[PDB]
Parts: sequence; structure tokens; C-alpha cells
Amino acid sequence: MTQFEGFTNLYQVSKTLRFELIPQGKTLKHIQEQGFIEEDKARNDHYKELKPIIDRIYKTYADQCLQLVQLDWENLSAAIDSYRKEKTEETRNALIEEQATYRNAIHDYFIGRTDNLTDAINKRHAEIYKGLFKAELFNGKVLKQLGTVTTTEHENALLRSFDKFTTYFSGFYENRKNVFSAEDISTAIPHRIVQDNFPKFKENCHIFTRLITAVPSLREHFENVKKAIGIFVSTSIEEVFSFPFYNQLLTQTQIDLYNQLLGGISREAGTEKIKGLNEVLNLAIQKNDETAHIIASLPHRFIPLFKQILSDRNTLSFILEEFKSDEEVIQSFCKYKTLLRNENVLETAEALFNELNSIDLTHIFISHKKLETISSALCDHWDTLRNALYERRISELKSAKEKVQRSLKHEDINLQEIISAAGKELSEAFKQKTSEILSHAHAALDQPLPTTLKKQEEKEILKSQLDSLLGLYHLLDWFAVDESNEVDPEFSARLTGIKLEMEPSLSFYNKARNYATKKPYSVEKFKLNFQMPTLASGWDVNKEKNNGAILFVKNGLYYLGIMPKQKGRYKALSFEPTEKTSEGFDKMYYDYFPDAAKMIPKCSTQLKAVTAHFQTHTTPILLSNNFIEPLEITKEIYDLNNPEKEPKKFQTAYAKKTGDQKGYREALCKWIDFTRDFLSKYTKTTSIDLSSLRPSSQYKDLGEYYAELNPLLYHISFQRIAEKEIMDAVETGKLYLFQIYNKDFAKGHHGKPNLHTLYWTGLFSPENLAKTSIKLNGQAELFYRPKSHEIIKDRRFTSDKFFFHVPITLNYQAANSPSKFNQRVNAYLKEHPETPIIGIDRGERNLIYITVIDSTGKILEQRSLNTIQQFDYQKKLDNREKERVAARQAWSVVGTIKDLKQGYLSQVIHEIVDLMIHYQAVVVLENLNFGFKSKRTGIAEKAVYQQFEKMLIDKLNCLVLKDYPAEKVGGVLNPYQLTDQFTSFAKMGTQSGFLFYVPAPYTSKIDPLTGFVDPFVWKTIKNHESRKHFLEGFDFLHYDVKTGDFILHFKMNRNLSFQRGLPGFMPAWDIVFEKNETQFDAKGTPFIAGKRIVPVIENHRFTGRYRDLYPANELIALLEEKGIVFRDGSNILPKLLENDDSHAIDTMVALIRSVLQMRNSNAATGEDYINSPVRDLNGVCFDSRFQNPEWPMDADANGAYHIALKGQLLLNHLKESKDLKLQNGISNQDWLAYIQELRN
RNA sequence: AAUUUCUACUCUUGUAGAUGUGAUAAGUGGAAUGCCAUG
DNA sequence: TCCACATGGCATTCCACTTATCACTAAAAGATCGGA
DNA sequence: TCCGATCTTTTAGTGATA
Repeated sequence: MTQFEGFTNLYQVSKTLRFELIPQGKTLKHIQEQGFIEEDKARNDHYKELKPIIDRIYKTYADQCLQLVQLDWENLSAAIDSYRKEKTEETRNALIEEQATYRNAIHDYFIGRTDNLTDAINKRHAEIYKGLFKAELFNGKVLKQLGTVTTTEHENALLRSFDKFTTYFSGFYENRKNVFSAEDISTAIPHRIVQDNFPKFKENCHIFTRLITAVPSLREHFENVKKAIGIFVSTSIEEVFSFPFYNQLLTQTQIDLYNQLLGGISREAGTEKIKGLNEVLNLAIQKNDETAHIIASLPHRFIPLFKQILSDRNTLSFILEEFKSDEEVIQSFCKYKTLLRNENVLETAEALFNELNSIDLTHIFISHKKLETISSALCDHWDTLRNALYERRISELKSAKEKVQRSLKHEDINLQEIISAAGKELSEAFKQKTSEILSHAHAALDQPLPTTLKKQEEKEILKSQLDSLLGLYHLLDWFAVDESNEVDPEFSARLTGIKLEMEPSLSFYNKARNYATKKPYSVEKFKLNFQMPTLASGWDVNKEKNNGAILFVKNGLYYLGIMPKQKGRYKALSFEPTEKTSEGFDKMYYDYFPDAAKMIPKCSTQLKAVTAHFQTHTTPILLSNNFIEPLEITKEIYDLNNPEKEPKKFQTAYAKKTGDQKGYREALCKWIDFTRDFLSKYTKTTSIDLSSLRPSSQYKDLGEYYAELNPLLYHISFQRIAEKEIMDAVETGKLYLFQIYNKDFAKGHHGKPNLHTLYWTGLFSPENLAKTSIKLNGQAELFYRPKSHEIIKDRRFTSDKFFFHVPITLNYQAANSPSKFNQRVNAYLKEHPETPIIGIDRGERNLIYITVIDSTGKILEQRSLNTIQQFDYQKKLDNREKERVAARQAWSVVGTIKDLKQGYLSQVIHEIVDLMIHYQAVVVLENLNFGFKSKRTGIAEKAVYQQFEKMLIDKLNCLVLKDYPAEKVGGVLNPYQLTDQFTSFAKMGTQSGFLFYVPAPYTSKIDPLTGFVDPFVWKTIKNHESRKHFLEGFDFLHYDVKTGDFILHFKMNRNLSFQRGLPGFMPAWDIVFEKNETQFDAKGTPFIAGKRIVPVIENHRFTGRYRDLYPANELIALLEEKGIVFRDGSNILPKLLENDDSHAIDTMVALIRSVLQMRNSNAATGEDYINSPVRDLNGVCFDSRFQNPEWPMDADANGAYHIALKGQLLLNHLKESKDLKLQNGISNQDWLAYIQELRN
């Protein structure tokens, strides 16, 4: 018996708030005269310049370390193959433990505990490894022991510039700590070595082995192209794709040579490219041979390896040098232009072209690789000139035509034979386009260069000159200048004499593009330190001398106080907590023991003195300092904390590995009494009440006890401080005072406050002071950003500002992570079966469509959110897309989409949470592959497929309603928690709390009245005999005389090869070819019923736009075309199947394909709908154009509805199950069987 | 037509909703340019 | 499979864009600096 | 030239069933 309001305070969530600090008094003067802002700007610049040096040291240690790795890989290969062949759970855990073993084996080289290495280099690697995460990378001691990087004196001075400020690199350290770590982290060296690169190498090895086994005649070829690449010269082409060579494939250079072996060296522009592995695979594919088909059947693509983590990328391919500045590019192109007019190239080209217009053209030839380009630029189609020449060679003569077309691809043609093959329209089009191009070039040379390159117009005119010159170069590359044919030697020589100086314009074009499309520089905020090695890392009153960041509250306003260092020392300035009635600021007092799991052993067991006492003698030791009463450290407690093994005996890892529940329980009990009397005895924690703690033997584990213990030691009090002391503190410069500010703290604000402002007010409301549910955290950052009725546009960028970023944590009383959250949600859904279901369909046309269904599948509300607050976000986002791709092609600025997508997604998120709190329903969302959504966003990033999922998860993880009371469930004190804690999409399961991930196939293309899908696939129906065979499988066809319709009967025990093999429930189908007459909707608008939209096929494997069709009209036109009598209602199929002409059979398969076509779309006028081919058993032929609200209006509403009944299946399967866990998805066959059972 | 920041309006120098920051690393996808074969 | 309408394999720039980790700290301990 | 204050650094380690 649980409630909907019980889903609160499940787990901690961490957020960050941003504010603007307004200076108070003359403190803005005090930071200005002291010169801190420029000092932090130079410090950030120094850090940015020092980062390449320090990870140069990191890369040096890496490539010195993992070069010595030599391991077997057969166990991991067998584990991967076993898990891939049989996808069971225990095989998965075997794969994880093998991957962890190999990760530890790789990491031991960094650690220095590697078995195969001898002891001296082991201790050298260990003591060098001890220095990458301390101050040892700046004193040069690591540089002395590790290989001689030998940073120059400039970088030595740069390292001296960070003297006594190594804690600024502290966040860097935990960054690089993930590089050298083995706990399965995606930003680690051994995770990439084991889990990422090794399966790819195994795949390459296996596909190479089966490709050699299938066809070995290509075996020599790869060795040959290996001699083309000239790398791995001491290795065999079989040995490279063997497992042990992977012991070489760790350094960046070796994987670079592997990827370049797969790709091939690319030389400079103009010359050919050295072919590689995938190149020759594609070339063998494109032969249209039987060998091409068999290599097409197996996979025919080698996969490149991922880059190493911290290393840098090189190549053997040609790299084009980049233009350093805009002045250099405009100056160099001005000299290029002047040297080009000095060579009088334009009149030279005019001379050549009036020569080709006035001499015979049998002695001038055209290269065979440009016939398609000339055909596409000249005529409307690229296949015009090739087919014209092919038919002309036929007419001047089956097999002979094939050798003719084999000769056409590689033999160069003289241009008169093309003129005689084509028409004179080709000649005049050629002459006018040459006129157009040389007039463009003339305008290019006549027009002067722009003065600068800072704005768009100069960029676009320079682009215009460049592609005019380049198009002249392309037009120059049409002719076959080689003396292999009978080209005129003088004209060939002068065409080289123009083309060799037309060649560098292409490289100039690429250089200008590489300089031109750079992102324009923008002013960026940077971190302030205020000459302090640790700024605002904590709020504690002991560290308030060191961190120097405290807060004041003044009659509802909030202030940040910073204590600067006086004369380079820590001036311990304090205040007097006067009585409450005195006017003044209210200082917050912070009492925080950070985390007992790391403070307790550090402050009591992991000291130097206790260890020095305990190695030499075993007697227990009293500890006196920082204690009211000295605490006793016994032998067994230190053995529990330091057991010289990974499983600590109070940790449940020891209980899981061993099974001694009694000893683990007693060890846990003793450890809990030890931490109890330590918290009693310690100076900081002796004033904290600990009475809510249960007896020690009643505690299940360490994590639960820590979760209950943690929010007792977090405390905030408030003490009134005299105002005059604070004003003398700021006026003397001893205190930097700032005011936290946003939009809602202005005096003119009278509406509802922001959600972040609600969190900030809930932080300091006395209810949260009584019981801390939300918590102020440490590590608060300060940033400075330089500058970039009456209404001011972009007023916030007019002046330089100070910004404050502060982390908070909501649901602090709850545990850090939830336990069995999905079990709780399954329990609540099992106790509440009547809950609604919200189908969300994300699309590319209308984007987001919602449908609401009840427990019985009745529609409650359906909506397409193209227009929210009467604003068409879809159309605006589409035109933003159109101008983004237009600006990309025009070398303009590219902008961003994230802001507008975030605004529209915020509107739709508020809508769906409004309906969520109104209906207490669950949402259902289609499971989509990452590759599919990535390709969909690639063809059109108008779709929000992957972006909206993150916003839904983030909003449903921590949910606060602004209109709700604070103390009520859903307010800022008890926020709603309806989804699992977000970890990563890889470990995101099929169900995250109230959200479900349902399979994507077969949701849109389904009749909701009968559950009908198309059981055929039309790709298998290609030949005429296949069409006749499939026409044999139908039962019979009858012409209705009342309504003029056609009824075709079908049983799925026929046409099995032409069926897709998806057996539905209902064993009969009656396809209805309804008469194409005009019906009316609920609005009464006329519309012709049963019409279809079919793409217009141009020729074989060629399709254009789409055209409407009315299947009964052309069908009866077919029957009166052949003279078939059908008004008697006889069996039409045996009457028509005897006619063996292919045109007839093609017509009826076209009509039955069109009536079996479900999704009927027309984007030109924009009608999207479906028209069910099978009549409902109550005699209804469904069209969604009827606009009846009980059924979906359009096809995407239909898809969202079917996703909703898929979720209905999911919760029915939840109800009948007793394990309180969902099934691992559903299959298509069970889904369509279930919906056919429900419908009919 | 204003905002910690973003989106949408202008009745109030504002309104409605959203807003995990910093650091690091990798990957994806576009556009242009070439080399090579295909309809 | 869900989506379709000039291409496939690569190579080099440039751009946005996504995902995946880390902390979300006070005290212990060492380095340093001013005193006799 | 060696001690006592003090400022900077780094450090500590949990979660799953009777």
C-alpha cells in the first residue's frame, strides 16, 4: 500500500546555481588598484600554455610504459566469442571479470607490480608512478628520473610561475587520475586497450581470415599494396592480422600506421592517392563480378582503431600549410592576381577557345573520366551523353554492345564524335558556358581585393573570385592532354602551359577555405582566485581563514564576503556575534564533517604516528591531541582498517568472497562502536547529538550506516553581526563584499520567482535549518567576464561582470544512490492498475506528438506541439536549419541551435510534467539505436531524438512545482523523484522509473481498428514470374455491386516466401478496394476517399517526386482496358491471371502495393494520414481524414497510440508476473499477436 | 523588448517556462576540396 | 528494423554536437619563514 | 644555524541475500 506522494527523498541530486555579484561600496576600487583581475587572466593563460607541456610528460611516461607490454589474448577472445554466441548473464559477468583481469594486468605496468618485468625497473616504474599526482611534476624530480623531456628555460620559468600554487592543478590531477586507472572508466588507457580497441582488432582479424578463406587469390594483392605503403616491412600480411601482433598495437604511432594501412597515404592535391585496404575492397566490390558479389555477401569493410587517450595525432599523408593571418591571405592573393594578369592568361584562354570554335576537333580529345561531369553540367542528366555515344557506337556497327560499353569507360574520345553523337544544342551550350566562365574570370581579375577579412561581404566576394577561378580550372581539366591519342601537340603543349599555372589556384582555394571557416574569437569568462591557492573550497569556520568565502543575509538579500591576504599573509579577522535585535548582517556558521568514510580512517587510523607505533610494537596506543579524552587504538581495529588485502573485513566484499557472516557481522559491530566512540571523543563531533543511531548490531552494512550518519554532522547556524564593523572592514579593504543577484531579486519583480531562486530561498528557510534536506556544498567558483519605456538590447554584455557558480545538493537526508528503485515503481504500478499511459512519439515532421490512453485504451487527449503559446517552433527551427546549411555553403558564420532547441524543449517539458502531475500517469518512449538517431540528426538535426531524452531524465530526476507549497510533497523541501538516477546511456536500462523504453518497429504502420500490418515485402517481388506466383496465392476477388467496391480474400498460409514471416492472430483478411468517392470529415470538408500517394519512378532504380492515385478508378480502367466483365461479381483473379502480358501483372501488383501502403504523406500540400485497406468488422473502412476524436487524427498520433498500447502490454505483463520485474523488452510477433487479440 | 544563462511575448524598467557548473578526454555528424571505379 | 531519395571508399581542413568520468573538503602533513 | 608558527598540499575510502 503505497502512494504517488511517496516518491520523494529517494536519493541525493547535485545541482549548480549561477548568479551575478554586484559590488558593494568601494570594494570595486580595491580590486582595481590591487591588480588581481589581470593577474588571474595571466594565471589562466599560463595554465593553458603549461597544459601541453605537462601532458607531453604524461605522453612520454605512457609511450615509455606500455611499450613493454607482452600478454596473451586468447582468454579474452574466447570470452568475447562465448558472450557473443550466447548472450547469457553469467557469460556477461565472465566477460566483465576477464576484462577487469586484463585491465589490472595492463595497469600493473603503470603500478610497477608486473610479474614479467624484473624488480629494478618495477621499483623504478613504481616510484616514478608515485609522482604524477603530486607536486613532483614541477620540481623536476620526475623529469630527472623519467626519460629526458628536458623542458627549455622558457617552460622552466613557466613552471616557476606557478610556485606554491600547485593546488590550482588539483582538478587537473583527478582528471589525469582517470587516464591511469583500471576501474572501467571510458577516459582510461586500459579501458580503451581492452574493451574498445581489442574487439575491433579481433573483428579485423576474423574478417580478414574469412575473406582469405573465401577467396585467397587476393591474398598476394594486400602484400603488394603493403609494399605500396612501405610500413611493417619486417612483418607478414598474415601476421599483422594475428592476435600476438596486438602486443605491438599500444603506442599511438603503431595504431596510426595501422589506420593508415587501412586507409592509404593521401598525397598532395592533383596527384593520385596511394590505395589502401578498404580502397581495394571497394574497387573489387565495384567490378560487378561474381567475385564482387561473394565479397559483397561477407562484410567488406575494415574498421579503423580509436585514437589513444592522451597522445597526439600524426600522419604520413600530405598536410596543407595554413594561412597565419587575413592580411597575408589578401596580400598573397593580390600578388597572385597581379602575376596572373602579367601572364595575360585570360586573352590566352580566349585565343584557345576561339581556336576550338574555328578548327576541326578530331585532333582534340576529352578525358574519359570527365564525361559524366560534362554530361551533368551540359544536359539535364548525366546519362545523356554516355548513352548517346553508346547508341551511336551501336548504330555504326548483344555481346558487341557490352564490349562497346566496356570500351567507353576508359578510352578517351575526340570531341567531334561527341558533337556528331549529340546535337548542336550541346555545342552552343558549351560555347555559352565557356563565355559565362571567362566573363566571370574577367570580372574576377578586374575587381580589386577587399581591404580586410573581418566581415561577411569581403569573405563572400573573395569566395566568389575563388570559385570562378576554380571553375575555370575544372573546365580546363576536361580535355585529354596526354599523347596516348592523336591530340594536336601544339594545343596540348599550350594547354599544359596554361594548366600548370592554373594548378596553384586550387591549393590557394583550400588554404583560403581552411583560414576562412575558423570560429571567430569571442570574449570568455575566466576563473578568479584572488591570489589564494584555495578559494571557496569549503564554508567551514576553521577553513574560513584559508578559503576566505563566507555569506551574510541582510533583510532578504544575500551577500558574499571574501577575505583577501594582507601583505601576503593570512590576517585572522573575525567579527562579534551581537544580539539579534541589533541592525546588521547575519553571518552563516558552517559545521561540516565532509564524509565519514574518508574522514574517520584518515583522522584516526591512517596517521603516521599510529603506523610507526604499530609496525614496531603491537601494544594499543592512546591518541591525545585534538581530543577531549584520548582515544584508544587497538590492534584489531588497525588490522580491520589495514588487512594487507583488498577486502576489508567490515566491508561486504569480504562477506561476498568468503561467506563468513558471523565474523563479518562482529567486525562490522566493532567498527561501528569504534566510530561511535571516536565521534564521541573527537573535538569537532563531541558537540553533535548522535542519539538517533540504532545499536551497532542492528546495522546491515557500512553504506547504510554512513547514509544515516552523514546528515547529522551537517549544520548551519546564523549569527547577527554588527553592520558598522563590516563597513569598516570593506572601507579599509580588509573585506571584499559582493551582493548575490539575479532577475528575481530586483525591486521591480512581482511575479513568480525562478526555480533556482526557489532553491536558493529554500536553502535559507528555517524549515531546512531545522532538518537539512537540501545542502550548500563546497567548491564554489568565481568567474570574471569582460565586456562584449526605455529598453536596452543586450545590456548584460555591455559591461564586464562577476559571476558566481555554487553547487547544492537536494534530498540530503536520502542516500547517495537509490536501491531497488525500479522494484518500488513496479510495486506501485502493480497496486495501481488504472493509471493512464502517455505515448510520446518524437518525429522529423511534427517532432513531438503526445497521446493519453486509459487502462482500456480509450483516447483521452492527443496533441502535436508544433505550436506552444501560439508560436510555431517547428517552422522557425526549420528556417534556422535552412539558413544554417545555406551559411555553411556560403562560408558564413554557423551559429548554434542549442539555445532555441532548449527553449522549445523547455516548453514541451513543462507541458508533459503539467500533464504528469494532472494525471499521475507513466510515459512510454521508443527505444532507438544510437547509430540510427545519429544518422537521423545528420540528415536533419531538426529532430530532437537524443536531446529530449536527457531533458526528460534531468527534469524527472529532481522535480519541483513552483506553485506548490514548500513543505508539501513536490515543493522545494520534498521534490518529486520519478526516474532512476542517471548514470550513463550505456548502463541505462529498458526502464528508468516511470519511464519505459519500448521497441521502435511496428508502431506507425498499423491499423488501430483491426491490428493489420502488411505481411509482404516488396523487395522479394522483382521478376514477372514472382508477380504471377504471388497472384496465384490469393484466395478470390469479388466485385461488390452495392457500393462498387472490391473484396479480396487472403489466408496467411499462402505466399510464404513473399511473406515476411510475421504470423498474426486472425487467420483471414478481406482487403477492400473502396470506391473513390468524396466523403466529408467531422468539419464537413470534402475529400476523396481511399486515395493513395505513390513516388514517381523515373526509370530503373530512379525515382523522382510522388503523385496521387485512386485505386478503384485505374483498376476498373484496367478491367475495361482488357475487356474483362466484372459487374457480375465473378472471381476476377482466374480471369486475369491467364493474360500473360507483363504490363498487366505490373499494373495489378502496383495497385495492390499502393492499397497495402499505409503511411500516406504529401509534403507539398502537407496532408499526412493513413487509410486502412481492410474494413472493420462493424463495416467501417477507416480513414484518419474523418477527424473523429475517438481515433488518431494523423499517422504520428497513430504511432504514439500504438506505443501507448505497447506500454499497456508492458504493464499487463508487469501485473501477471510475480517477480516485480519487467521483461527484457518485447518482440514484434508477440506484439502484433496481442494487438490482433485485443482488436479482433 | 530587457534575463546567471536560454527560449517566447511586452500590462507593469517587466511576464511565463526551463536552466549541473568547472575541468579533462574521446567519439559522432555535417560542408568544402581532391584521388579512384559505379549506374 | 525504424526512415528514404545523387553514390561509394578514403584523405585534409573547418564547424557544431554528444557522451563519459571526476569533485562538489576539513584536517594531516610537509615546506617555509621569521625569531634568537 | 636551529626552533615554532604558518601557508600550502594531499589525503582519506561505501554501497549487493539469511
